[PDB]
Amino acid sequence: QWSGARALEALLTVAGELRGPPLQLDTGQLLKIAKRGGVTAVEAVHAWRNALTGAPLNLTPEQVVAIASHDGGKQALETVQRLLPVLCQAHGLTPQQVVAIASHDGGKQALETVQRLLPVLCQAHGLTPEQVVAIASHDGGKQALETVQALLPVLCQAHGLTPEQVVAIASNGGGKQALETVQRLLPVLCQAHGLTPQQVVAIASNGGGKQALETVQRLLPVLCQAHGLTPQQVVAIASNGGGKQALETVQRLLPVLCQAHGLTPQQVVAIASNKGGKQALETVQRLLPVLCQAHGLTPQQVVAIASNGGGKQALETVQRLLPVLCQAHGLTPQQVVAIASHDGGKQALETVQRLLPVLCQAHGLTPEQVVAIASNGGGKQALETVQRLLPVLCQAHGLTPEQVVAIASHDGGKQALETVQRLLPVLCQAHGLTPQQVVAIASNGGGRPALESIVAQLSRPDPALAALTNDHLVALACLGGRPALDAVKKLEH
DNA sequence: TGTCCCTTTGTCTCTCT
DNA sequence: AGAGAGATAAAGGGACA
Repeated sequence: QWSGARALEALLTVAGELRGPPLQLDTGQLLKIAKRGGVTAVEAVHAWRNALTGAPLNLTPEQVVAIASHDGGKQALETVQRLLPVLCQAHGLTPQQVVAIASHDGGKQALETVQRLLPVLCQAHGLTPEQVVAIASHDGGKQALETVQALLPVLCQAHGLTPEQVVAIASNGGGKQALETVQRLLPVLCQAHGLTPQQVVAIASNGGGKQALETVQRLLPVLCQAHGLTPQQVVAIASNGGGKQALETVQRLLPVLCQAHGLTPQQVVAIASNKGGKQALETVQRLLPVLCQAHGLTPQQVVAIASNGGGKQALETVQRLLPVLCQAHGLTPQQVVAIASHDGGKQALETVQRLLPVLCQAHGLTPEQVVAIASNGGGKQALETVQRLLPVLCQAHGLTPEQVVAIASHDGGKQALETVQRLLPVLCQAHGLTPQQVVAIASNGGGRPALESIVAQLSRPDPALAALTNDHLVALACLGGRPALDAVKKLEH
């Protein structure tokens, strides 16, 4: 008999139980824990279900699931019930910060290292607890924290990095490797190739930071001679998430894409310059002719779709959905391209296919409005949030559908919609902003934190901003969101 | 296997002008 | 507004006890 059977059965017995109180998990959550934390994590969740749920710790099931669903999840759960009160009461962290540190493979190691090293990192090395938490909150967090403790001086003094730069490099999975590689390659990349430390930090500050730095060292000469690529272009390919894989793929596919399809090197660099850039390039090589036949999509339109994170996913999804969306839903090919040409284009496209009928029919939006909401990063999230929140926003808060669509139609649309739902009443009733002013603040990228900054100034006024009327603060918030408010405070004093 | 650490890819959100 | 940057996450491999 297949040896995995007894454990699978154990897994399923314990799982079915967790569907009960006090966690009541769903198949999705159960699968998630089983898939990364394994049977051991599922059993640990059950055994610890009562101790995590309410007082003392009072963790939500989502938080329990977030902690359990990683390699060593059982170890992280044990450690969180032990160290959460310590970290909150002895170092002044929030439960949310503790849970963030915990929710990665080896979370136990991260938690224990934060407990051990936070004081020396803050006192002796000058970091804030926020910076320590960010460093800790990735797989290998323990290694990154220990490497920051060891290398912070040499990186700032011998190599000229700011502590902020060191923190940014550390704050990725594989942070220890990136830090060590920067220490070794910074003078090589700067002195031999004329890169600024800023460009080096930009290359290093991503997962696979080590790999991207070594690949830039190895490939920069070859790429900047034989392929007429500029150093700026190579840095961009390396620093945008594509890392080592994107660089090696550009070396392979630049001449193929240029010669065979007439793409420009600028176009190839743009396709390369994202997470999964390698995947995007190879998919363009494969799919451009299939999409561009019959005067179908133009090359330019294909390049636009490809030129985002997950470009490969967007491309393949366009190929799948272009005909059904255009025919069955009446969208233009142009509109499909629009929807597809953002990070997560696949998700947005699939969500439009699914929700365009319902938003139009059940909520009285136009297809144009659905497309407008869909055509931003996180479009899927904004579409599903419009579906959920249109009746409460309109019926209870008095907003028009047009205003809801406008809030929804930016990156972070979901966040802006939820925040308006949350804060409209205190902003309007308690502080006399008009709904129109609230909608104006929220109808930009960064809508949510702009609203929260405003609410904060009205609820605990900082004298630094007290010379501005609500109307002026509203104008400021619309102009430049939370950062503009923060910037103005700095100006005051 | 369980746990830890690293790398790649994909998705979402905010900033910066 | 559209590029750049960072946050959050899934999932696979190396390593080792």
